Amino acid sequence: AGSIPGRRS
Amino acid sequence: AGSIPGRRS
Amino acid sequence: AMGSMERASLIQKAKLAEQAERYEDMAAFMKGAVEKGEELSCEERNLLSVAYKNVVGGQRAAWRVLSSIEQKSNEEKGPEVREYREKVETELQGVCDTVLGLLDSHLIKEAGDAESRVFYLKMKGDYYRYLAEVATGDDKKRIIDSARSAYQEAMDISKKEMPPTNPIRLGLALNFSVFHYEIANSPEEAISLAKTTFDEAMADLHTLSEDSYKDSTLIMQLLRDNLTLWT
Amino acid sequence: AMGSMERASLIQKAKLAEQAERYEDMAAFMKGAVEKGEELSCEERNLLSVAYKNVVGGQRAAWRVLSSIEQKSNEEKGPEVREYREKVETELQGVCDTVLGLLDSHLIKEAGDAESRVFYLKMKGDYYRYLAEVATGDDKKRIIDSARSAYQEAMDISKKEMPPTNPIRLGLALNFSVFHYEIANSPEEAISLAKTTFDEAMADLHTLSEDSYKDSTLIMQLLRDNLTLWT
Ligand SMILES: *Cc1ccc(S(=O)(=O)N2CCCc3cc(OC)ccc32)cc1
Ligand SMILES: *Cc1ccc(S(=O)(=O)N2CCCc3cc(OC)ccc32)cc1
Ligand SMILES: [Ca+2]
Ligand SMILES: [Ca+2]
Ligand SMILES: [Ca+2]
Ligand SMILES: [Ca+2]
Ligand SMILES: [Cl-]
Ligand SMILES: [Cl-]
Repeated sequence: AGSIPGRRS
Repeated sequence: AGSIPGRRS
Repeated sequence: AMGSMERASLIQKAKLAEQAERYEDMAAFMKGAVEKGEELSCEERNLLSVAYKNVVGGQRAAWRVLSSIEQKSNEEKGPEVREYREKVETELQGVCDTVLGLLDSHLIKEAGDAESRVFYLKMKGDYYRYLAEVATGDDKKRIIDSARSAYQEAMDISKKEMPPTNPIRLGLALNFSVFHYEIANSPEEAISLAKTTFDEAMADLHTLSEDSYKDSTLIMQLLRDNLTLWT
Repeated sequence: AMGSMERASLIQKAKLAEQAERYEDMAAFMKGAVEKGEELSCEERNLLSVAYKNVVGGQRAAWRVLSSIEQKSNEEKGPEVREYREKVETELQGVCDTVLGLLDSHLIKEAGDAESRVFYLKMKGDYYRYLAEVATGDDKKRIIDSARSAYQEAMDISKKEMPPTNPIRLGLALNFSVFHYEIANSPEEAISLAKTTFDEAMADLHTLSEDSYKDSTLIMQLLRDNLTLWT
């Protein structure tokens, strides 16, 4: 599903 | 302000 | 660069590139299609415009971010903000020059029907307007006048050859009114053009089918949105 | 290509490029910074990751659009959809190869602190995972194993050297769990890793400041969101 985003947002 | 968009949306 | 690909394949791939939100690719495919030398259909003119409008639109937004940072900087940050704004500005100018070159070689001269010729002259006005947004040097006045002249020729043809609800006529008037307000320092001309265009379209809506009515009213709302912002 | 620009200027311009949403530029500036040969700070590692994650993220989204169209096509549309999907796929593979090349020459070998080494091995796992998403040929199993091996080395270091709330440890576990679910066909391993990671982080939140708590809980929510999707 979702992986880590590049920034906190 | 706003100009015409490329598509209707 | 696209010289070895079939025209029909370039058009097909431009449509795929739009679906994939790959607008730089889309623009390169449409440049290759124009360079085949044949006239463009209505649908193909819209692919060309969508592609380059999105590419330059992203460059414009980036140039505005960088120009805002540069203006605030003017603690010494060194030359980097100015250098990078200049890099983005040169790229933007290069894309505008490419589009203007396609229009001049040879889309406009081969366009005889009012719908095609107005479409291309509206594009010409737009890409000189984008050049004017970043211009500061000896040619800034000449770039502004080049936009004005293209829009004016398109307006003259549109008023003679198209009804006041025609969506190309409406979009042209919208963009020329933005030119007046944002580039030419003529906000009263911008307001007057937007108002007259809106009112003359309103009075012709009764002639339209449901689908034409939808298109004309969509652009009328854009005129109204600008009038609300400007007044 | 960036060889003549100062390291500090490349870093500054990468930050500007992010603000302007010019992620291809950002990635080129950070490639130039890595190629100066010095180690990267925490902040600089995040600039490198943000830049390439956004570039490849856009390519992945475009490849998925095109692959969906191609699969539906398989009326004869001709070779264009496959050709264009292949073009986007080759570009994506080229960016992944570039990132992997930076990690191999020489970011990983010079990274001795657990935080830097885990960060880079997590990236290595990610870019082999992106290669695995598009792989079909003789090397597909080897590409999958290369991702697995990088993630596993990062996991082993993280469990020895970092607390269970460390955000790099958490993001690594998140991404390795995505690998298990989406690439390795191991949904039970994915669920188990996400659950154990979440629960061990929860039990260590009491040790954290408000700012560290915010970061750890943000990634825990991503673990929870995947667990909700998968169960
Ligand atoms: C400048 C201009 C180009 C194209 C048209 S259009 O009538 O072909 N059409 C296509 C895409 C843009 C657009 C937008 C609206 O409403 C916002 C309505 C119709 C179109 C019109 C003007
Ligand atoms: C893989 C990974 C990289 C960086 C971090 S971080 O703790 O430095 N940080 C920076 C940007 C991404 C991010 C996202 C969250 O929550 C979603 C929290 C902290 C960060 C962590 C993991
Ligand atoms: Ca000061
Ligand atoms: Ca003709
Ligand atoms: Ca059929
Ligand atoms: Ca070291
Ligand atoms: Cl620059
Ligand atoms: Cl192609």
